[PDB]
Amino acid sequence: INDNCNKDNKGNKINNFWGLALKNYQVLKIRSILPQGGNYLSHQLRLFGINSTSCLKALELSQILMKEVNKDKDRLFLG
Amino acid sequence: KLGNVTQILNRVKVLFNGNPNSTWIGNMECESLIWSELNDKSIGLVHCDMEGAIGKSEETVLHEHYSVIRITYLIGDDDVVLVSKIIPTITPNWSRILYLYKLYWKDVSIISLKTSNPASTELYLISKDAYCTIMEPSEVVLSKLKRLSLLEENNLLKWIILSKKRNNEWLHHEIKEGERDYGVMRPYHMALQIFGFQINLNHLAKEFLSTPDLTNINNIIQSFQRTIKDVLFEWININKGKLRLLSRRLVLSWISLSLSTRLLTGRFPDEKFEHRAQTGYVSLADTDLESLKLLSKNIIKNYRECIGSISYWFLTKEVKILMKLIGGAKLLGIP
Repeated sequence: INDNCNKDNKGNKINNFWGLALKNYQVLKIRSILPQGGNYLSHQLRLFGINSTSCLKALELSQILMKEVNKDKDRLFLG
Repeated sequence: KLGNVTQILNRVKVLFNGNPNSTWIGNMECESLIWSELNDKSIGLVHCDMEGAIGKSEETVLHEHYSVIRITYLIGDDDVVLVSKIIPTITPNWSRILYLYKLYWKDVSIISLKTSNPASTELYLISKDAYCTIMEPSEVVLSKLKRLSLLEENNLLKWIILSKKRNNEWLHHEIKEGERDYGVMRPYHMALQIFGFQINLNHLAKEFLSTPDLTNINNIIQSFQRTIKDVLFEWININKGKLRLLSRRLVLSWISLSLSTRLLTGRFPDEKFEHRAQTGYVSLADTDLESLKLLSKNIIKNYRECIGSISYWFLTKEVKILMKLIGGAKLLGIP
């Protein structure tokens, strides 16, 4: 039932990607072409990580990775 | 957490021969080992999230990015996708990395995530199509690199600023909407919970505030009473280390009360506490003790008046923990 629920959320969240869908101003191309570091308001949404909370960014990049990455090959993670 | 439903623990292969120098991207041993074990398999995705250290210079960053490109060329088959993270800086000699990525790839996209920090220049590069044919030592490549044209650089700066501003606006709106809603979390939080991740509020409280539970308001109240009595007793009893430790303990007790009462009642005892936390420091004054009912006694307030207010500044590593705790309190407690 846990795997079924995971697949169910996967299937439902296609029209909207968990409310993290990208807009046109976020994606730019090189060929088709001041903030300060003392603020951390973004971390008030990092509530689902014990050792690393950077599992929310992967959920947003997942759209492009679905679009452009083959799902029948292996993956390598560096760093 | 899932109980190995998807057998994830049986599908992670670690590239390590026992030698520490074979794990760093810059070294040749890492490239040799990766090519040795991955030359006979098909790799469709190469994801490289750099450590993003500030100690390193620009030359080392360029060397590491070029090494990642070399690894992708060596082991990546056709239709391979490379995902990387970049941290541009104010120093004008920064676009050489963009020039390099444009040089070695044909379809390069740059993304500013709204889930990332909107106050920092952190961008993500995605590359798909291999362009070059000859791979050569790093020195000649790093000598070859140059800047880009000024017009495109200014266009990139303007686009980056606009994207950061809109991302910050979206962040503020999402925080406000989450704090308003009664008892339902945002859809991405639901997805993260489904995927097997855990809420870190209790853990962060346990090894940060040394408070086993935030819901139990009572024990936290008596804890703060004993803490303030003991810190005042020691303070008049008089060193620098003792003063710093006692001030820090009092700060942690005050933060524990604030988070607990925000979780239980729905409002912070001090209105300026959240803005000060955003700045990165927290202050406890005579007025704060005088504010709420029966937290202390008149002699305690008079003793505190001899010191007035205390203001403790944290490191960024602890500011992040404070932000996570405040977010959890606001997005998991009552409206």
